[PDB]
Amino acid sequence: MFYHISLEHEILLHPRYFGPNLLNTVKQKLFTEVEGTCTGKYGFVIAVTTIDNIGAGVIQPGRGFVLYPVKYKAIVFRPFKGEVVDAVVTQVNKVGLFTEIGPMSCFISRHSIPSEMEFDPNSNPPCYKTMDEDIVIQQDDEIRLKIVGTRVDKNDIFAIGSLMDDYLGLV
Amino acid sequence: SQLIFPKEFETAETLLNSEVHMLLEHRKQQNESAQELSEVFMKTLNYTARFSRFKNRETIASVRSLLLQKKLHKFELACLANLCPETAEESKALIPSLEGRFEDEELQQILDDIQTKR
Amino acid sequence: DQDNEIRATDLPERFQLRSIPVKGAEDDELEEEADWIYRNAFATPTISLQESCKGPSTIQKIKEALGFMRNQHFEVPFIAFYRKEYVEPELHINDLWRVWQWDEKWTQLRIRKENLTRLFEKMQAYQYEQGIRALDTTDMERLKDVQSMDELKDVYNHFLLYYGRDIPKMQNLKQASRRDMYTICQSAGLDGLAKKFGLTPEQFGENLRDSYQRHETEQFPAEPLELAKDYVCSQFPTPEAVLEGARYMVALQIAREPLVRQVLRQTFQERAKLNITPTKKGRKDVDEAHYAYSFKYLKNKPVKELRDDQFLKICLAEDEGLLTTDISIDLKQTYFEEIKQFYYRDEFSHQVQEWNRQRTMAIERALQQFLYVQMAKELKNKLLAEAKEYVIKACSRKLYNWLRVAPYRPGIRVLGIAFSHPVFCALVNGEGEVTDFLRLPHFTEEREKKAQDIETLKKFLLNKKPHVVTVAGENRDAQMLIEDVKRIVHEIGVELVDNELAILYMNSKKSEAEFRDYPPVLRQAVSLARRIQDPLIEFAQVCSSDEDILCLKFHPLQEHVVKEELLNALYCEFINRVNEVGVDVNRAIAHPYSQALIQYVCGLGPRKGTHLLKILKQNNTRLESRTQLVTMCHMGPKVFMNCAGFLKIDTASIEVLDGSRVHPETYEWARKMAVDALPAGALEEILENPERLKDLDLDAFAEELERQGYGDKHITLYDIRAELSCRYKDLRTAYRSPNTEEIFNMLTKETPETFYIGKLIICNVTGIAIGVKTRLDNGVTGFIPTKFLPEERVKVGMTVHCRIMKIDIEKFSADLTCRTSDLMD
Repeated sequence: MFYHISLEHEILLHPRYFGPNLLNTVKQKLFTEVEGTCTGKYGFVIAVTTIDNIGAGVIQPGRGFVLYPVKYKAIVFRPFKGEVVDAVVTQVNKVGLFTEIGPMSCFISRHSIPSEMEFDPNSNPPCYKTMDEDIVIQQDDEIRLKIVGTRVDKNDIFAIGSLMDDYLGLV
Repeated sequence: SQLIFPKEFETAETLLNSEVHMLLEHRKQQNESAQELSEVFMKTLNYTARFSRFKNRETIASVRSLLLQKKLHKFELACLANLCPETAEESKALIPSLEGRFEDEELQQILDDIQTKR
Repeated sequence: DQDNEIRATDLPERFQLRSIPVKGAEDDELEEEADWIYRNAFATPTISLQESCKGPSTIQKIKEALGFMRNQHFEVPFIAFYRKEYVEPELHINDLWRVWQWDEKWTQLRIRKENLTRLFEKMQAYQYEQGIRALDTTDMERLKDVQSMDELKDVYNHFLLYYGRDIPKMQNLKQASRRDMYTICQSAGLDGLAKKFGLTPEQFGENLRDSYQRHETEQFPAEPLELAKDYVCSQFPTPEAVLEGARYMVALQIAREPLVRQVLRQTFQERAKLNITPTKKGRKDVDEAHYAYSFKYLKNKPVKELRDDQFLKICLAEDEGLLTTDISIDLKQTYFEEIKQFYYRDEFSHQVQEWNRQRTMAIERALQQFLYVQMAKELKNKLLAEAKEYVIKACSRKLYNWLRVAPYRPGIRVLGIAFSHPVFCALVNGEGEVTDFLRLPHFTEEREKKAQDIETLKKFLLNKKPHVVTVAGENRDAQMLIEDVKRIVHEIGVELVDNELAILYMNSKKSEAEFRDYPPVLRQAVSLARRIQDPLIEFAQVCSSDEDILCLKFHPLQEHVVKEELLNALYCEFINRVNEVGVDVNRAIAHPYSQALIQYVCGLGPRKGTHLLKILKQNNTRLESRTQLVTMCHMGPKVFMNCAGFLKIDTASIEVLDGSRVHPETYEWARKMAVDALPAGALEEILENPERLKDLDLDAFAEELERQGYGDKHITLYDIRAELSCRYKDLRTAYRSPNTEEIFNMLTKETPETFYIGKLIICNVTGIAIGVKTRLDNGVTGFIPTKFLPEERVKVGMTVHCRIMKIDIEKFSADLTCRTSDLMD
């Protein structure tokens, strides 16, 4: 889930911004460069909470750019494997459920559900219902699930989910 | 989870999905008072507004305080306080590494404190 | 193999390929289908202004129609063309397709009601076995009374609000706690205090539907705060806390009362308004070229005031992020006031006043927090669905018009000209199998090599004899390339046939398998010749895949409508036209070019057609009779009775009636008809001559068929008479030639809306030969008037912002102004 871990970045600031407000430009380029990057080492990064210190800016020999080492506290979403997390289902397929845990898109296989529940076509809330419609999961349903396998694409991060544990159902 | 998978996140503060919401909305009302926000940040804000089971900051502070006197692992204070199991049983069915750690008696009491604070 | 199952059974193929399984009716379910389908699909005021290009008795028609589709399993064509009496006048073939579509919706609604009736039953049982909420028979009454699938959602939500939190029912994996704190307040038992408000939700719903105090508020002889002390607990310490919890309960119980939600739904349907504002991105990106200009701001636009596809565009803008929209019932006398008056006691005592204050603020929370949001979203979904249906109807009309054109009016030999600058040409057979291919690279000195190209044009026209030359309108170049051939005719007609379908044929992998060596524009010319030869055959051939048929352009917004529904509409248009024309199968058994037609015959489809053609290739024989089909091809009586009346057989290959729009089952009557022209001798009597159309006494045959045969065959007899008169008379409109507007639109690749008068446009000034002469990127001529005119003021060679003052469709005039007085306002 949502962590708060201090981490690092290196802002290569171009000599245009060497005026009275270069540190503000360092902060703005940190906000532009960091937020949204789905690094697999440190999960999603959502917002930069604070900037600890803007380090000593080393001038790159022959390049003009100044490398600024920035340490910063940022809200971080890294959903570890074996976790029970509250998704939001966005669409339903024959192969399973495509959900949104937030920043992450998630998958549930057709056998990763309890076997009592079956796909329902020709209804404009297309859904996985039980035979007696005891629990039905259409669009926009706050279902819990268990993320079992997390895998990294270095552009976005997707994990896979199952629902074979107590309570892992609609809320 | 039960055993931790990485080596670096254990000495990292864990946040609830309601601390995150109040931190993320703070960033917005900073921003339009001041560029456009990220897609990931905005849609994560929508997700954590969907599951904001504590709409007021002092409620989250009190929940974190209560779970802090309970003395359980810092991973567990956010996979309970925002998962809001209703039955001690529900809660432990959820945290495979919480069963055996804590006796049954305090489980209903703390859990009912969470469902009280919502 | 499911393919084998489809190939084997005797149902219509599209019946077996339907998502819902096909099942019969019992003339009571069938009457319910007829009446519900009529009320929901044929007489229901669309909220939007929906124009297009019936009656109460239609119910019987629908009744009759449904019978076929469900009982004798007659597909929509077989019903539409033959059993016309049971459905006509009102039910057109498109209305029969609509009846089919709404049948699949009624079936879903019964399935869900059935299961849910079942559920309410079990829940009632559990309740019995078990302050208290009773599953009275009124609940089952409403559940049975459910008509729409919106009501069936209200009833379900109602049942979930009260009795939902009962998992042990399946006992005779637990429920996750619901997000609403109504569950908490019910755990704290505030529902009793919720009951201590005057009305129960159902009585307020009755008040709403009757618009007066049919039921009366039940005041309680005490102070609400004094009742609050009885209920204060750890969960709700303050008396204000239990007060507000009870208010929340009253609000949520009013919201999920099907009577209340139903009446408020109807109010939104009648009186709801759309207010639009732009976001900051929409405050910048929105211009006059953007589709959002007409509605970037809006106020108090009633939802009934919208037009063909306005709401689809509004939702598109909102999805992109340009617009923030809201649908509200009150104007910007609010509808809440009626609600408050209905939920009010007029006694002026402080106690009654305070109880009424609590009641009205609770019902305010009901109306705002719960009801406005859900009903506005539902109305938005309905309007969006209406707009998507409008767009799909527009695409259907486009396919109709493109498919409603007759082959030829001079086997037809046609040469096709497709200019890309290497021009090519291909000559079509009398049956479509290309004879030859040839290259005529016309280019604009070399203005004498173009004369040489004209010379070889004349020589090849003298060698091969095409009845028509066809030029693919692709640029404005063909606006005069028609001149480059029409006089060569003097040494046979010229037609400008469009080539978008030809472009798809070019990029068609299937056509690439057909033509490995033929260069792109050569395959394009092939397809142009095939289209002008017969449009339906080529459309069926190239548009036999989802991506292929979808890559054409019927509407700008066609990417934003449900793809499956668009496919269904285009495919039903294909099936309509194919069955109207008919399919000559024994020609397709050798020519693959016609094979893609067969799948569009009723009963038959993508599987039965391939199996049929392969089986005929097993015998390696020719289908001379449909009796031969049923016997040798071993086709079941139902699929035979469907696809017989449409599978053409060439008589010159033996019952001649196999080449006519006369079903085998009605062969005998046809013979008797010819018999009364005075069988085997009569095979040619009217075939040779329509000697006396007044010989046949229509009414006498009709009444005779009523008395000894099967009644009401009047229009059938008329059809058989018209068919024996002329066999397989194509009703496709005779091929005209494109009007100036059509030619303008194809060559310019632009539409009367995109030819907006007032449009700020790009342009290119090439040369002046008086006023300034420029060219658009489309290649049209734009005349900057002398009245708005000096070489220095407007230079030559560059591009400049310009506004279209006047346009023309035959002159290709694109008059500019370029004056900054015009570029604003």
